[PDB]
This record gives sequence, structure tokens and C-alpha cells, in this order.
Amino acid sequence: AEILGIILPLLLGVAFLVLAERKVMAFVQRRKGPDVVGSFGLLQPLADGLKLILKEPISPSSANFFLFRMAPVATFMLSLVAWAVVPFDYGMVLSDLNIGLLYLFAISSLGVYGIIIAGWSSNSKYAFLGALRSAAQMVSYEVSIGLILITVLICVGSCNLSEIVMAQKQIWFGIPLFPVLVMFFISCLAETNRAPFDLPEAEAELVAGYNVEYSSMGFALFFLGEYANMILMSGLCTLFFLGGWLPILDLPIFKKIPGSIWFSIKVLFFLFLYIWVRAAFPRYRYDQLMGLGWKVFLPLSLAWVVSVSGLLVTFQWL
Amino acid sequence: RCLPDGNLLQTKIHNIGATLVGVDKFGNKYYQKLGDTQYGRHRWVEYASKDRYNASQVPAEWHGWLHFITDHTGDELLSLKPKRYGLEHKENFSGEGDAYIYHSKGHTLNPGQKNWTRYQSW
Amino acid sequence: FTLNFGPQHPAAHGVLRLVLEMNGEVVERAEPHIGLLHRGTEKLIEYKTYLQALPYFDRSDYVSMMAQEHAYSLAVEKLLNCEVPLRAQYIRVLFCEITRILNHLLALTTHAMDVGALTPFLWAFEEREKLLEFYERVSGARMHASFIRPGGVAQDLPLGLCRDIDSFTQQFASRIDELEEMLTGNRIWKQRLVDIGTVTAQQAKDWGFSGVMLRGPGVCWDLRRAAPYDVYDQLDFDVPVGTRGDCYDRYCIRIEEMRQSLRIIVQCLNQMPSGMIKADDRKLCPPSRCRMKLSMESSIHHFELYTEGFSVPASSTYTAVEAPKGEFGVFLVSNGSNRPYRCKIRAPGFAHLQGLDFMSKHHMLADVVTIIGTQDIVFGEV
Amino acid sequence: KYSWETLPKKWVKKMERSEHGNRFDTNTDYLFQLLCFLKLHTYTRVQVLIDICGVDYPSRKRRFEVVYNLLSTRYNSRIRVQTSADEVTRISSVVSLFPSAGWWEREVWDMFGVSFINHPDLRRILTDYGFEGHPLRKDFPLSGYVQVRYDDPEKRVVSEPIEMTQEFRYFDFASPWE
Amino acid sequence: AEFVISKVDDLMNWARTGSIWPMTFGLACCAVEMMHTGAARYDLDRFGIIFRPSPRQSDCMIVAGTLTNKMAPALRKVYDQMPEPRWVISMGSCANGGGYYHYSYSVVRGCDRIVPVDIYVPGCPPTAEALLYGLLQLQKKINRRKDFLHWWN
Amino acid sequence: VKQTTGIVGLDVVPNARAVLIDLYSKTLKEIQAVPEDEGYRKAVESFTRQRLNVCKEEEDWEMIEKRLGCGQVEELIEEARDELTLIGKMIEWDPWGVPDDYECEVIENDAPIPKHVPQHR
Amino acid sequence: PCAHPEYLEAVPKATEYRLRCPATIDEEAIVPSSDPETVYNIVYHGRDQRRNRPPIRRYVLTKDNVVQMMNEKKSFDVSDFPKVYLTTVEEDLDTRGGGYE
Amino acid sequence: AAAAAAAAAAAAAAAAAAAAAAAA
Amino acid sequence: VPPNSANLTEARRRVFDFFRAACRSIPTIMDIYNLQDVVAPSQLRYAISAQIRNNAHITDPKVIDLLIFKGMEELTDIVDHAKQRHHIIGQYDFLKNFYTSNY
Amino acid sequence: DDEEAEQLAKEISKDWSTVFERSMNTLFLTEMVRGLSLTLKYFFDPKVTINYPFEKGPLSPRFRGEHALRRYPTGEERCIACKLCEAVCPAQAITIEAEEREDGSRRTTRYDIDMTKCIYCGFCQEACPVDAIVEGPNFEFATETHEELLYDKEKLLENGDRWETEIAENLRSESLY
Amino acid sequence: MEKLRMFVAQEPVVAASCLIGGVGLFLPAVVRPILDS
Amino acid sequence: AVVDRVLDVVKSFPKVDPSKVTPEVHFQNDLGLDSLDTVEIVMAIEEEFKLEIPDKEADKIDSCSLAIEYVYNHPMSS
Ligand code: SF4
Ligand code: SF4
Ligand code: SF4
Repeated sequence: AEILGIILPLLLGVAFLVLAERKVMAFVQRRKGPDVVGSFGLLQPLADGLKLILKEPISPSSANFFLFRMAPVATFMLSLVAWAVVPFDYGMVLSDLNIGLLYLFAISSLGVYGIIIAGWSSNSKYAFLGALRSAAQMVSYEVSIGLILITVLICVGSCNLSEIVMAQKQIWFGIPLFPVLVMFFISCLAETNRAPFDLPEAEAELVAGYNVEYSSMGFALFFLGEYANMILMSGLCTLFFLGGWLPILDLPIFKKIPGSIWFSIKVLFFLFLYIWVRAAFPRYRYDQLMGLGWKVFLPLSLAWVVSVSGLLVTFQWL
Repeated sequence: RCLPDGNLLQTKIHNIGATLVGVDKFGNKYYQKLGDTQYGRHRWVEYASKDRYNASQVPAEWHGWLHFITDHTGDELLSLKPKRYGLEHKENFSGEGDAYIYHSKGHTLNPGQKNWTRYQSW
Repeated sequence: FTLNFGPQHPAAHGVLRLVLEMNGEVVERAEPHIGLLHRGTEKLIEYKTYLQALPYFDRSDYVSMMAQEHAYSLAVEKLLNCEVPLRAQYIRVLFCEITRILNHLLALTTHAMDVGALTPFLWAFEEREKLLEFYERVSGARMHASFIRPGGVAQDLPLGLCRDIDSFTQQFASRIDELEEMLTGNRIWKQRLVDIGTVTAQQAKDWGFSGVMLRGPGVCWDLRRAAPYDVYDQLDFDVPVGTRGDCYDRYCIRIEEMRQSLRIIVQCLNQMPSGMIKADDRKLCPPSRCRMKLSMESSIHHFELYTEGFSVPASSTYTAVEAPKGEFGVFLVSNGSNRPYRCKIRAPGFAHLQGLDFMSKHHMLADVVTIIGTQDIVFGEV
Repeated sequence: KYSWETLPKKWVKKMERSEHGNRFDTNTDYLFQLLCFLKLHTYTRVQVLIDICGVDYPSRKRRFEVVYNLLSTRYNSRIRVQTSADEVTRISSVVSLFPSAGWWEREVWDMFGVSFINHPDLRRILTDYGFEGHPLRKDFPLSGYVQVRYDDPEKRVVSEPIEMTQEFRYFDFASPWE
Repeated sequence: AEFVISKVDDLMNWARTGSIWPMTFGLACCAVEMMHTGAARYDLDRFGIIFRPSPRQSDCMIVAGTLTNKMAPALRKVYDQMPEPRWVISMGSCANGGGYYHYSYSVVRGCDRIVPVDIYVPGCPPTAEALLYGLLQLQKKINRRKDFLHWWN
Repeated sequence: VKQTTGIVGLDVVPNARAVLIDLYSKTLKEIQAVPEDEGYRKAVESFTRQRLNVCKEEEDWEMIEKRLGCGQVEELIEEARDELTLIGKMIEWDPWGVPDDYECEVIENDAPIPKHVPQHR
Repeated sequence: PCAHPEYLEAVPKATEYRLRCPATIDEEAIVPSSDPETVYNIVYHGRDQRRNRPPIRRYVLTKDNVVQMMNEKKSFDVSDFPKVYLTTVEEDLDTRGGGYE
Repeated sequence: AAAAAAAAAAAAAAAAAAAAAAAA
Repeated sequence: VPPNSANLTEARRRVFDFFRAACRSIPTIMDIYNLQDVVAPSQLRYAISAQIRNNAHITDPKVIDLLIFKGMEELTDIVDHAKQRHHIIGQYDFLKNFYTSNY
Repeated sequence: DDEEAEQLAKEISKDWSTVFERSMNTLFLTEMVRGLSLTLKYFFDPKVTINYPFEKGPLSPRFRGEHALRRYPTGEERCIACKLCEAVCPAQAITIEAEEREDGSRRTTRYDIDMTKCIYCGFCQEACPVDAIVEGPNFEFATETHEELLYDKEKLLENGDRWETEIAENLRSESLY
Repeated sequence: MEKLRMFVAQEPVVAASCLIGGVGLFLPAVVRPILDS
Repeated sequence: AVVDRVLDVVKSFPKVDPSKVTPEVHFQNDLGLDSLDTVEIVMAIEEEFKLEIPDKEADKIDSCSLAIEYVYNHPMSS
């Protein structure tokens, strides 16, 4: 149907995000990133792809095809189905669910399955414990994202994402709850792995940390999944806190105010922030990381639900 | 131009302010963009073979000026290349078929595989 | 529970082949495996002259090249009694110190890339590709500059090298500041390094650390202040000495030792006497190309010094300089002949990597790469 | 030197030098006892075993010469206690005094073959796993005995056959008149 | 005609020559020179080369430094788990041929004894540009593959 | 009053003088078990007597350091305790006395050393 | 708001650096080989360093000599003891020269 | 596990040179 | 281990100790390297005994100590997966020479 | 002691409007925003990179790259077979066999440098008396096959005639040293 | 109080959560009854 | 029981002659074996009967009859 018009452009978005990350994180390091393949490396994603596709397997092993040949399919299908409820402009959400937000929460709770299964089917004790650690991290910064969304929900009326982005016509929730945006970003960094928070994704421990039978398709699908999960969890820091598709409302004469273009600009800002913050900060070691999701972003998230509930109950701002 | 498929586009994004200092026999156009900025990026070469180019196509007359070892453009060292034994460049035909690649004198691919036995058999 | 923790990122720590006996995530013992980079250096040097022996030293520590040629040269001048000029000493230090900078710029930001900070690596490696414009300009090879020969130094600086080293030193305080502003303040750095691999001074002495891992613990011991082996007794510089011993002190030292090395570079630049480049003793220093061609007696020495060698007299000395890794000393027994005789190379990283066993006990498995970071373990010397 | 007056005369048994770094060529029996002295002593505090240099003199009767270097971070001095142990003489190990001696003595045994007494984990550190022979000796040829390693039908395996290579060209540079 | 085969080979070769991620067996200094070839000045992420830290997904393997007789089995075991369209680059004299340590007992006389090599970056400490030119020669070796034309015999 | 020894691990001892007096009295008492005509006993006796004397005279640790110029009193305690270990060790495997033959070869060479080599300061 | 106190203005990009490329001999270097006093005075045995050294004097000590020395060493008075290499640590931020060397 | 955790508290940064700053 | 071999008796005692050690360790050898099918325990005992007997004419005690040490090294590197297995399976008149070479 | 050290290192920062400073520099991650700001400054600054095949890194006339046997301006290989470089070579790469040619002047029948078994230390350039063997700044000679990398007897090292225009320049500028 | 400052220094995020949360448990406790006008 | 199997393992031993083997045969007297062969036969005993035979006692079995009186008395006989 029109699900093609949201999966194919998202596939291109992820394929070009691998290049956007390499290129931005390279510009940060005073060096041009992928720059020979395409006019500006623009074909470099297609080169990575068409290479991974043409790489002969290390072992065919098509026998075990129901266990872990559909688990990356599951992870990727979840990362892609959480895009339905995400609205790009007024009346551009594919399916306006009146409980949209809780549906995103459930999609994350199933991504936990994706990780756990795709790690258990890899019969590698080190890789399986790594996948379990990554799942426990992704699920420990999910109580903090949960409470952050309860804050941005108290501010809004309903869970309807189109309403949460329509409830910011007066002011984006990034301005009053900026401390919360910093906690949602630092959680979306940690919910997904791509972050200062990626010890399970320490350059080596990642590849040997998701599966044993790569065949290339598994490697690409995990990275395509991580980069879509990243485009998504950056398309949430821009619905909830930044104005989903809202301008600054100055109503310029030069600017005809397209909606989806504003949503795009903001999700680009948060993707660039993902990259910038991957470049400039050391990893957290997963032993200070789990002690940051419980001892730092849960108390500071609980306080925020009580602060944004109080300050909105006393003065009847609800 | 017409190559959005190479980093040759980065060189052609140079040359916008650069001056062309000479061009060797093979056609490689040697450019210089000094003064502006970014030392180390103020001398390059446009290989005049927009595909199938590679390094080492830069002759010895210019391979000095282009690596910043000297300040003598190849149009100035060409009055110093020796006429009696001077030899043109060879592009480093490494792998491009035999009789272009180099071979030792026993490789069995070299025409005239010499025998090293110091004793002259009877 | 045994885990074969190998090279996490190859091309940074090449042949690291620890065999960790873990306890969940807490490491109970780390057993490093050596020999994967054991080239026959301590045997091959017994088979070649004292000149042919020098190139092995730049290949002993591959991130701080000239410090080992400077430790060897000072071991074939300890025997030869070969007094080198003042300019040879000043150049020899201006390059041993440029090498200290070349090493700390790598051993900090390769460590900082193992910890996770990706950008300090590439900034420091642009700095290192500026300093290799000095190595490559003064000798020829960007890394292995077989330049600090036994008598003096191979050949004089080009006529534009001090100006360029100055134009680099002016802009190098800022690069250290950036490497520092990006890593020193970070709470993700301190957390990854504070109280990591703490070495009480008795342990750093016992295990013969003698480097930036002996001045972390607070033992004020620099063999440029203890045993001044060049103009070092003339040059002013403060040896930064830690107060806790944790991998965050050794980093702060290596990032201050990278500034005091800048002081020493600027001094060696500002006071470099226009003297001869090699020892005048032409039976220990091959005469210049111009002289050996014009003088018959110089030609004979150029022939018996590039074929025969010195034949340094019979003795046995342990000359140890302060290489960036630590006290790199070359114990050079010398039979009277022109070839050395068991040129044993005490190389820090053989004593430091011993320390990994007790440094990384009860540290989490992700710390075992931070320890290997701050030890500056380069396996060429191990 | 103060160290020679206090030291029991028997411990510095054979030799003693006075330049190029001072040394106490002692006997193998009194070695770890001599290393116990010079450390844990108020006026001689070394505490730092810098190096353990095996040296092989084939023309001696006690072939090897295990040269223990020693730095004294306190008094800023360096002493080189030596020994002499042939191929089949287990020499006392000083890993109990200076724990850095562990790997240095593993290397001395690997390269040379001077086994160390009561040294825990005395195992070939540098050479290959199945290495037979002791490299840094003199009679060990440079190119090794069986040390070429190539891949073969025994797939995923590199064999260890007898060695053959361009002959190492030994040049007899040494000139008469010394 | 055959033209379609020629263009599909051009396309496969453009892919395998654009994105060629090597498992950089960075043993020794030639790994420090390789790190300079991965550093800011000579980008290797420009040419697509992404230094993989695992042998599992890697088009190439830039063995550098002295392949020791003890690191020979490990290099072979790593080379055996690269996906079949793999190549090997020998970087530095010690890795390509016997090198400074040709006659060392513990040093293999060039990785050409363990893995089959496709481009030997020359020069004992190759200039970072020299390793870069060795990789730009591996790119040529890809551009001369035409695997589809050979699959059609 | 001493904040901390710069050295790590050598913890500052408040009762420096008292434990130093204890250790030096123990050392003087324990050294009696070695023969008198041994350089080791003359040395131990002499420097232990000097340090015990200067520790009894002066009161502050700072004055102990200032007069007895041997670093810090914590390192001094380390030295004294290590000396006690050595005397209790030397009692065992007694090396005192010169044997009958005692072939000791003072290979005292004196090569001139260039001084741009390290040596020491 | 960062490490730019009008001092990072010394930036890495030089743009005027190695202005005289190395192999361009604008000035011909001289690089003296020998000191002027040692050009026309080539007497060597005075200047010699390899072989101009006192020979090794390896003399044996027998029991008589060392018991004589032990009896001669009456007491270990101070200054018969090795001096300590005294080194204390002292905090300093940028006082050496004022941060400018 | 009772293993000693890496306590990320410490004393504040104070550059500690050696005593030979001015006059050795 | 200190060379208590002040006589051939102690050396022979520890030779028997090492022999008992290797024999009682043959199980793990056969397990880790999978020789329980190609080689019989009788044959591995035979090979260990032929080793200890091939070097039985050593009237020197310290040489026997060092031989036992090399043997313990070999065993400890065979017990653990330090060395491979394709050598363990291998470890277990004039005219016919003249026709081949000159040596 | 670590307990008391912690108590005191936390009683050093224990005065209001200092606890507040540290709390607002560990909550509004402020040490980290100085990292992000520097990283941004470098994201926008010019890039120290080099599009290699078209422009190459700076070198020096002393640069040691591909070995080349020089010739005298009037032909005649400069390499009289003294074997000094074969002697000085640390890796023993150069194998020299000499024969009185028919002209009568000594010359090398075999001058084979094994580049793979060669450390590029420039000892041969120093040891050669007539500057017969020099390292050309080539450094770009990666070969598909190892046998090509062994530079034959005086035939491929004789390709220095092409590089003479740069080798003569580097020697004319380095001979002052 | 000295121990209060020792607690808001050693643990900033549980002492600025019991104060970014007091402002939420304190506004409707007293500030809302104040808003009777 | 145990006597039969100790006899069989002495017989099948690759360094003996089945003829001279007897319930009275001796390793050095009638078998003519080396002490190493004795310890090897003892190892055969303790691997065929699964016993953990200490070396201090294993040294003292010099004849097959002592092998019998030491394989019987093991309370852990197999
Ligand atoms: S070939 Fe040369 S540069 Fe390369 S690793 Fe070996 S010694 Fe180092
Ligand atoms: S640089 Fe010259 S002398 Fe040195 S190894 Fe290479 S060929 Fe031999
Ligand atoms: S290259 Fe030089 S050293 Fe070698 S044979 Fe020719 S002249 Fe002699």
C-alpha cells in the first residue's frame, strides 16, 4: 500500500545515515569522510550495500533458517513499524492512534525480544551475554524514557502523537522542559546503543556481540535496524519536545512554512546531535551506564513528573 | 567534468582559484593554489586520464615539485634531465598483464630465463 | 572462567593476546601472552656491526622511534668514550623530545580511542603527521629515522627545520589544550580512568615500572633529572609527578609531559650551537661525502666504518635513557670485535605489561583495555 | 663504594668492577641472598630490578652469565649483580624479591636455558609454543633449526618443517691489528 | 550482447572497489603508519576503506609489521574467516617479505607464507601515501576482476 | 600535621617519631647477633645510632627530616623496618666471616666515560 | 566560552609553513665537519677516544686482604654513607616563566 | 561480588611538579 | 623446582614422578586432542616410556632434571590447548642413500 | 583511609555557592558542553585532509623510497662493484656479483636489491662511495606479485635513469650535508 | 548543615531530584491553597 | 576376579613374554623388566582397575603376587 512510501524512503534514510554519520563524525575529526565513491560520497551507501550483497557467505547454513534468519527481520520490522504513528505533518501520520505513545512504548518492549532472541540464537556465550547486557540496558533506559514521556504527556492532553505535536503551538516543550529534552536525548542515546553509552557496542565487542552467522545480510540488517531505530528515537525527541512540525511561528515572508520540512530539519538536528555526541565523548563502560539509568535518569525523571504535574496542577494549566 | 563518480570532483572543486603551473608530456596538469589556505593542499596534479588514473603517473621531473620536496616546476628540471640515458616514465604497470609487469631473470615468465648454475655443465 | 581477550581494535594494540581469568565481569587475573611480536632482535644484533644494529632500535618502539636510537647511541658512546659536540646533543634532545611528543600524542589518544573518544585520536594524529614532517625532513623516513648514530647524529638539520619546528611549537600548546579540554574535564573520562589501575609506589618500584607509571605513584624519578644524559642538565623542565597513581594521573602526566617536552623543544631551538654535527673522531663517525671523496685517509675510514665498524672496546654497560614508554635501557655487552655481543634491550612494556596482572585485578573487563592504554604497551619492545 | 664494605665478603665471590656501571659478579648460590641485600637495607635501597640480561660466553665453562641489573631509586645508583650458570644449572630466582623478575627470568630461560629455582610459572615467554631450542645462545643458528612455517593441505594449519632460506651471508669484516 | 555483462562487471567491481573494509592486522609500526593512513590527512574512510576490528566482515586484510612464527597460526585462522571475495595487502618489508628480520628464527619470511597476498605495499616503513597507493592498487586489482564474465565462462 | 607523602601507598604516619624510636631500638638490639668484625654490623650500628639519636633529640617529624637528611620519616620508617627484616634474615643463612680461599677478583677497570651518556647525577 | 583565550588563535592550519621547500638551495649549508684547530693538526693519539684509555687492572683479593680491610674499617661515620637523592613534589600551575617558554 | 569498585572520587587536580622548579 | 638431584637417586625418583604424571594425564590428552580413536592408551604409554628410556643413559643428575623439565613443559603445553593436535598424532642401506644425494 | 580521604575531599567543597557551582556543573553537563563546543568548532573548520592520488604529502630530498642505481651523465653505470652497500646493508637485501667487463673497468654482473628484505634505511646511499645507489623519492611501487618486488640485477634499479631528474636534484640539494 | 552540603556535593542528582521534586510536591501543597484569591 | 585381569594386563603388555608370566612372576626376577616398565605395569593396573594407586605404595609392587595383594585390598576396587 502506502507502507512502501514510508519504508522505502526510510530504507534510503538509513542507508544515507550510515554515510551521514561517517561524514559528520569525520568532519568533526578534521577529515572528509566518504568522498570518492559518489560525487560527495553520495554513492558510498550504495557501494557498502552492493558490496555486502555480493559477498559470498562464510558457510551456507541455510538449515537453521527459522531461528535467527527471521530475528533480524523482527528487529527491523519493529524499528520500521514504530514509524506508523510518527506524524510528519498535520494529517501525515499513517495511522493516528489515540494511544499512539503507549504503542511506541510497546514497540520498544518488543524490540527487547528482538535483541534477546537474536542474541540467544548466536551460540556464543560471550556474544549472548553481550546481547543480554544490551537488552538490559535498552530496557533500563526505558523506564526513564517512560517517565519522560509521562512528563510530556502531563503537559499534553492525550497520547495522540499528532496532539503532542499540536499541543506545542504556543511553545515547544523543549524550552520549558529543556532539562527533560537533555534526559530524553541522553536516554534515546542509551536506549538505542549508538551513544557515549555503547560498551556492548565497543568497536570490536559489537560485531562479535550480535550473531555468529553473519552472511552480510545479518550485519547490514542490524546496522540498518540501529540506524532506523536512531532515526525513530530522533523523530521522538522532535515530536514530543521540539515542535513536531511546527515552525517558530514568526510567519516569514521568505518562508512559506512547509510542515514536513520542519519535521525534517528538526530530526536532522537530532541526528547530527547523535553523531556529534558520538564523536566528542568517551564510552560509559556499562557498569557506570546501568548505574546512570537507575541512579541518575530515574530519580531525575520521577522528579520531573512530580514537578511538571505540580506546577501544572497548582496553577490550572492542565 | 562529468565524473560524479570519483574524488576527481574534489580536485575539480579545487582549480577554482588555482593557477596552472605547467603540464608534463603525459598531459597531467600541475596546479598550484597558494596564499589562500590549507598548506599541504596547494600543489596537486590533474591526471589527464580521468579514469584509470593512479599515482606514479607523475614523471620524475614533477614528482619533486608535487611532493613539496623542491620548488622547481617540471618545466625547470626538464633542462636537467640527462639526454644520454634519460628514460620516459612507465606508470608502474603492476599486474596489468605479463610483459608489462616486471620479471626477474629466472621467473619463467621472463623471455630469456637465465640459468644460475655457476658450474658450466659438460 | 577464562576469556581469550585479544586485540580489541587491531592496528592500535597489535598482538595483544591476554588470557583473562575472569569472575563474571570482575577480572581475577590477566595473563598476557608475549612473543607474537618477538622478532629475533636480541639475537639479530649479535650478528651485525654497531652501525647495522642502530635501525633495529627505531623498530623496537614503533611509536617513539628516536628515543631508542638515542638510548643505543648512548650505549656505544659509553664504551667508545666518543665525545659528541654540543649541536649533536641539542639536536639529539630536540628529537628525543619531539619523540616524547610523538609518543604521548599517540599513547594518549590511542588510549583515548580504546576508551571511546574517537576524535582526540585523529587530532593527535594530525599533530603526529606534522612532527613526521620533521622526522622525514631531517633523516628521510617518517617513522624509522635511523638518524641518531653512535657518534653524534647522522646529518645536520636542513636549513629550514628550526623555523618549522618553531612554527609548530607556537601552535602546539593549543593542540595539547584541545586534547585536554576534550578529555580532562569529561565526567565520562574521569569515570573511565579515575581509580583505574592504581599502583602504589612500592608496586611501581617492585615491578620495575620506571616510566610515566613510576611518576604516577608519586616516585619523583625521571632519568633526565636523575641521570642527565645530554643538555638535559642545562635545559629547564619540570617532571610532572602524580599523587594518586590511577590511570587518570598517568594521563594527566602524559598530557603535562607533553608540555614540558614542548618547553624542551623550544629551548633546544632557541639555544642550538652552530658546531659540528658528528664527533670529530673520524674512526667512529664516517666522514662526510665531500671529505671521503677528496681525502684518501677519510675514504679509508668511510670504507672501514661502513663495512668493518667501530670495534668498540671490550666492556659491558647499561645505558638507560628516559624513553617515552619509560626507562628504555640497552645493556650492551661488547666483545672487542666490531659486532656487539648480547645487546640486551631492557624495554618498558616488558616490565609494564607485567604490571597488567596486578593492575587489572578486580577491575571490570572493560577496564583491561584502559590499563593497556595507560601502560603505553607497544609490543615491539616486548 | 659503601656497598662493598657492608656486604659479606663471601657474597661478592668472584669479581667486582669499578666503571661502566659497577658490578658484583657473585656466585649462583649467594645470588638471591645477595639480591636480598642491596634491597630491604637502609643505606643500599635498590627495590627496582631493571633487567635480567642473559649473556652467553661459549668459551667459558659456566657458559651463561645472568646479569641482574638493579636501580636504586632512593640513592640514585645502579648496580649490576651478575652470576654464572651453565646449561644445566638451576639458578636461584629473585621473583620473590622483585616481582618484575618473573617475566625477565621466563625470557632468560626461554632465550638461553638457565632454569630458575622456585620461580612460579617458569614457561617459555617469547619463542613459539612448540619451540625446541634456545635462541639467544651462541650455538643456535640465526635462521633457527626448524622454524619455517607455511600453509598446506593440512588446511587452517601452518606446519613447522625444516628450514631453508636465502643463506644468511656472514661477512668477515673483522680486520687484523684489532 | 556481452555489453550487459561488461557493465554488470563494472558495477560489481565499482562496489567492491568503493567499499573495501580491511581487517587491519596492524602488528608493529606499519600499523602506526596504517593509523596515519587512517588518520586525518590521508583519509582511508574517504576511499570507503573502513578499518574493521573483526575478521568476520572484511573485504581485505592489511597485514603489517613482522609476522612472527607465533602469530602465523593466528593470522591464518583470521584469514580463513573472511568472506570469499577477500584480498590481502602486505604492508611494510617485514609483512611482505622477510624484511629486516628475514633471517630471524621467529619471523616468517613474508606473510606470503601464510596467506595468499594480492598487493605488497613496498618500503619497510611505507609512507602513509605509499600504503594508500597500495590500496589504490588493490582497487585496480578489483577493477580487473570481471567475475560475471567468468561465471558465464 | 603532615598532610600526605607525595608517594602513593606510603601513608603518612602521625606517630612518626615514636615508631622510629621503637624501630631503631629494635634494630640496635637485634644487630647484636651478627659478629662484631663485619662491615654490616658497623654500618647498621652507626647509622641506626645516628638516626635514633636525631630522632630522640628532635621532636617534630619536620625537624627529624631537616637534621637527619634522609627524605621523609615515612620512607625512613620503611627503611628501618626493611633493615629489621634484613637483620632477622641475615641471622639465617649466616654469610659472615671470610672463607679460607676467597678468590675475589677486583676487575677494577677505569674507562673514561663521555658524560653525554647517562651515568647518573 | 571554550579554550579560546586569544591563544588558540594559534590555529593548526598554517598556510605559510615550509615556505622554502627543502630541496631548493636558496642558502647552501656548510655543516662543519671538524673544529678549526683540528684541520691542519691531525695528531690522533691525543684526540683518540676508542683506544686512549687506561688498561683494565684486574687484581685478586685473597682472604688476608679483605680481613685487613674489615679490620681497617673501624667505624662507619657519616659521609661514609651514600647520599640520598632527595626529591619532593611541589604543586605549581604555570609559574615557570609565566606559562611562556 | 565484593571486588573493590572503582570509586570515581579523589582529590582535586593540582599539577605536582618536582622540587627542581627554580634552583634544583 | 630446586634441583634436589644431588644424586641420580632423587633424579630417578622425580623421573618416575613425571612418568606417573604424564600417564595419569593421558586421559585429558586423548580428550582435548581426540586421539582416543587413532591411538590406544597402551601406545601412548609406550611412546612416553620410549621417550623416558631413549634418554635413560644420562649419568648426569642435572641433565636429567632439565630433561624432566622440558618434558613437563611439553606436557603442560599439550594438556592445555597451547599446541595443536596434528603433531600429537605424529608425536605418538648405504646405496638407498647414495641414490638420493651426496650427503 | 580511603573512607577518610573521601570524607575530606568532600568536606573541601562544602560551602554553599560552591556546592551549587559543582551541582550546576554536574547536572547541566557543563564539562561536556565544552567538549561539544570544541568538537563543533572543528566540525566547521577547514579539513586537514589530502585527496591523495591528485596531491600527495610533503616530503624532503632526504626521503628514502625506491632504491635506484644512478648513472654517470655519460652513461656508464656509476656502480663500481666495491660491495660496500652489500656490506653495510642491515637486512642484506643487496646481492652483488662483480666481473671485469671487456672494457676492463670493474662492474656488477649481478646487483639485485631484495626490496621485500630491505629496511629503506638509506645506509646503501651513505656507504656507496660514488653515490651509485640512491633512494628515489618514488615510494609508490606496490607490486601485485612478490617476485616483481625483488628488484633484479642492475636492470630495474637501472630505471633510476627516469628518476635521475629528481634524484640529481635531491642530491644537488642534499650534498651540502 | 555541613552534612547536607556533603550530600548535595557527593550526590548531586539525588539531591537535585529531591528538590526539583520538592518544587512539585511543594507547589500544590502550599502554593495552591495560597491561591484562594 | 582381580587376579585374572591383572594376569591378562601383564600378558598383553607390549614389553613382556606371555610364557614366563605366572601368578608368581616378578618384574625384575622372572620378567626381566626395567623399573620404568614396573611403574608402567602399575599404571596399567590402576587404569584397568580404576584405582588411584599412590606412588609411595606403587614403588613397592615388584612381582605379580604383590600386584594381586595390592589390587585386592583396595576398598575402592573396580
Ligand atoms: S617492515 Fe619495517 S616498518 Fe614494517 S613493521 Fe617491519 S620494521 Fe616496521
Ligand atoms: S636501505 Fe639500503 S642498505 Fe639499508 S637494507 Fe635497504 S638496501 Fe640495504
Ligand atoms: S652501489 Fe655503491 S656500494 Fe654498492 S657496489 Fe656500487 S659503488 Fe659500491
